[PDB]
Amino acid sequence: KRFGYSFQNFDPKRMARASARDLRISPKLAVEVCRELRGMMLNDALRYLDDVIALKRPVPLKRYNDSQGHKPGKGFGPGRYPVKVAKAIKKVLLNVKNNAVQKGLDPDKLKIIHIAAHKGPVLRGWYPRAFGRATPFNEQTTHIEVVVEEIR
Amino acid sequence: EIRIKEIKENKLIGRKEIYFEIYHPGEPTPSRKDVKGKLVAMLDLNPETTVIQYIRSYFGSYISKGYAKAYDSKERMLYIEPEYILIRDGLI
Amino acid sequence: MKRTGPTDPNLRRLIRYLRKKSNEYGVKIWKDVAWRLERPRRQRAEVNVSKINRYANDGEMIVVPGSVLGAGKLEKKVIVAAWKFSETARRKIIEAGGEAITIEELIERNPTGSGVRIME
Amino acid sequence: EDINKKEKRLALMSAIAATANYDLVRARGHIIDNVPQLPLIVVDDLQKVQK
Amino acid sequence: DEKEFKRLLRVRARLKRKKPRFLRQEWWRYPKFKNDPKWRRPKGIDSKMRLKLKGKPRSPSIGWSSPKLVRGLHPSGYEEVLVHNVKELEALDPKRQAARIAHTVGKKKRIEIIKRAEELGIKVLNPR
RNA sequence: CGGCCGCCGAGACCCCGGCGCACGGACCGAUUGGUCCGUGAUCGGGUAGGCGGGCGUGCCGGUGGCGUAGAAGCCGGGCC
RNA sequence: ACCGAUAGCGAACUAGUACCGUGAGGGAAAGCUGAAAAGCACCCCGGGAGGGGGGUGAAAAGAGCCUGAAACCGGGCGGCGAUAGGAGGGUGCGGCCCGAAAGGAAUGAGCCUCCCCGAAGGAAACCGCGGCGACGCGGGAGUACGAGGGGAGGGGACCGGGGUUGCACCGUCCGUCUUGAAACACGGGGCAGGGAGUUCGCGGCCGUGGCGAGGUUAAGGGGGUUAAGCCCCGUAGCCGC
RNA sequence: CUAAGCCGCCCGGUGGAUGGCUCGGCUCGGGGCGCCGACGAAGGGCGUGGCAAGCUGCGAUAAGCCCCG
Repeated sequence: KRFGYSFQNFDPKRMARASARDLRISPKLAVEVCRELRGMMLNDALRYLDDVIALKRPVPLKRYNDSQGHKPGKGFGPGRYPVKVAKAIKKVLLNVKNNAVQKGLDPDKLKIIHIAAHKGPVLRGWYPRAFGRATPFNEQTTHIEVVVEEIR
Repeated sequence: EIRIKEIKENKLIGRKEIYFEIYHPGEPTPSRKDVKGKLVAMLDLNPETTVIQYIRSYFGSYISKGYAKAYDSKERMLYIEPEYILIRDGLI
Repeated sequence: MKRTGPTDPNLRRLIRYLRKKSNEYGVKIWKDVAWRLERPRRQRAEVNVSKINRYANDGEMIVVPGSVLGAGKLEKKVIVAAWKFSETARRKIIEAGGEAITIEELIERNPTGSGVRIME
Repeated sequence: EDINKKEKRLALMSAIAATANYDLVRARGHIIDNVPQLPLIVVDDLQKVQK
Repeated sequence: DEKEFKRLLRVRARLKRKKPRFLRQEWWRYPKFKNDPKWRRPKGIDSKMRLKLKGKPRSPSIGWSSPKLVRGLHPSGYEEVLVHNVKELEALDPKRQAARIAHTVGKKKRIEIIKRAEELGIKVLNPR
């Protein structure tokens, strides 16, 4: 209600949606994790996030990867383990699963057909520096939106 | 090419006022005597009891707006219409 | 700057009528008077009854493309036509025995303009 | 803005004259379909009506 | 003449198809210009468009003007007249003028305008 | 090096169509003008600068109007 | 005939307030829900913040509240996309894609066939001749063709326009001083708002209008008016003769 | 059904331009009104509300007390 979804073809009979606003996590890492999770099944995405939190599986970086070391295995390449972002997105996914279940859809047939992360409001702060200079020290927040659909 | 948009009768004065448009693409503004003759011939007017109040050309348009009057009688003409218009139209 | 010409619609109509009458009768006096009236306002011709008396003969038709002023003394009987007449000039012309008429009246009386003298 | 007294008088006279022109009155926009004549002269009894 | 009218209409159509869009120099480079596409005369000392170098956008000139006979006419050949009510609609010439209803006119008045135009035989460019 | 032959090559030159400008002419406008015709091999680049016309914005005096059957504003398109 | 929240007083608001300097003193930013709070009862999830349903309202306009532009960021769609070089564009067209309305169009589109006229320009087959040769000359012939201007028949839904990209050729950004700017000369991260020939006095000149050997009032006075608008007077003075 | 990347449209976020509104400013011919204080002024400090911090108003009678209209 307060915030809208970028998905245009929402169908309440077959789809469910959830969101989280003003998350104190990195929007860039949220974007990377959402790009990895797009197009996946809900249970598979939950297992992916669990592995990332447990540090058993790196998330590749395709856009924001400066000064990032490579990882063992094929396709790496820069990668890391955004545990905080993974936890927040896991909470959002659990919420969307609850919404789908309350609607009446089978949780085992849900595919993530839409997932996105946006930059939200910036919480401003300052940090003192040398030669009497006050310099910005800001927190960037993230909005997460997810829409899942029941496949037949 | 004359198309009369409006003809109105004034009994309180005793005249017919005609508002018309002349459509002359590629031709100069028609002369007053030509417009009078064409109007009189077409509308069956009395040539000695009618004047052309004005003919106006507006920028790059080939349609000129004309206003003319036709009084009931020469008495009404001399009573209402003034001296300079009478000299210009040559009815005096 | 550009010359905007006379602002008076009556004067503009008179100039157009003068040109039309000159074309109709095949004479140059009316066109000459038209351009003389069309000359800039700050240079418009001003003529005095003294000059009219000096250079006019009895019973002559005079046309002034401007204003006629009444400084001096008039003795001849002259028919003077001008755009503007001062009150003193008109009184003096009438007393001398001429007529103070307009250019339209002069054209109506003498359409060919034969024998008319232009004075500035 | 200054205006000469004689020029103002001439303008007033011209406006008074133009008041009695049928073509100008109609072209301005006034409705004179039922007006008997122009200029419209009425008796002096009109000056005493206060209702 | 109808033949000359049609020929000049074709000439204007070809000329305005060939005419380019005159735009300010470096209009594509900045959003402040790309969002407001206009033409401004280049006046710099070293401006290539001002110097009229080949390989650069052209500049408007008096030669691009349409033929005088059909200048400003609707592509259909009629002359557009902006109409706001039935009184303005009824003053048109049905043979050679077309009516364009003002964008501000509401549906209630537009219905009456369209009906009057249909029963008078006047073409309407934007019938609702 | 001494000559020749044929081709290719500009916005130059020639031709058709259109625009404007300068000058002259006819006709027509209730404040600078408007339509049309005639001549231009002897009009059409342009910095400083001079001159003429036109487009756009706020408000006032008039005049003619639109709008909850949807004004201003904003976004993407069609036409001139 | 002043401004309309970067404007107007610095302050439309808890403004000479917050705040800076030991001190004289200096001094901001900040307006708007809706007609009515009717300001979301109840259910699922979450530690919470909140999320999803469901309600109120003509419209969420949801208090982070009228409209919500540009820059910027994320996703979806169309086009290109890992052997290709130029300031990111210009001319023409091709590939892919969009194409209801406002442009044309079933009173006929792209397209196919045929006929007539035609400016400047303008071939060749073939025949005869000149030249060592490239080749040229006379006929063909001012013919075929030619910008454009007209007509007839067939078919029956596109054409104009737009986004991206490809190919051929061309193209070393914008403003500025300078003889000379792509410059290894200066000002140039992006966007939105603001931003620079104004007023008075004197004088020269021009466009127009009034009166005219005269022209004109100043301060001020009377009438009338909601009013400072409007009407009449006012010769002191100034210029000219 | 090419990874990053580039341009265009749509949706969403961030931001607060534009538009509309105005109990506030600015400028004015005219009209009105122009000094307070040792009978203690102006300017300040501190208090004062049931829940009361700021502004405003009041002064231990403290967002107030009494009397005619």
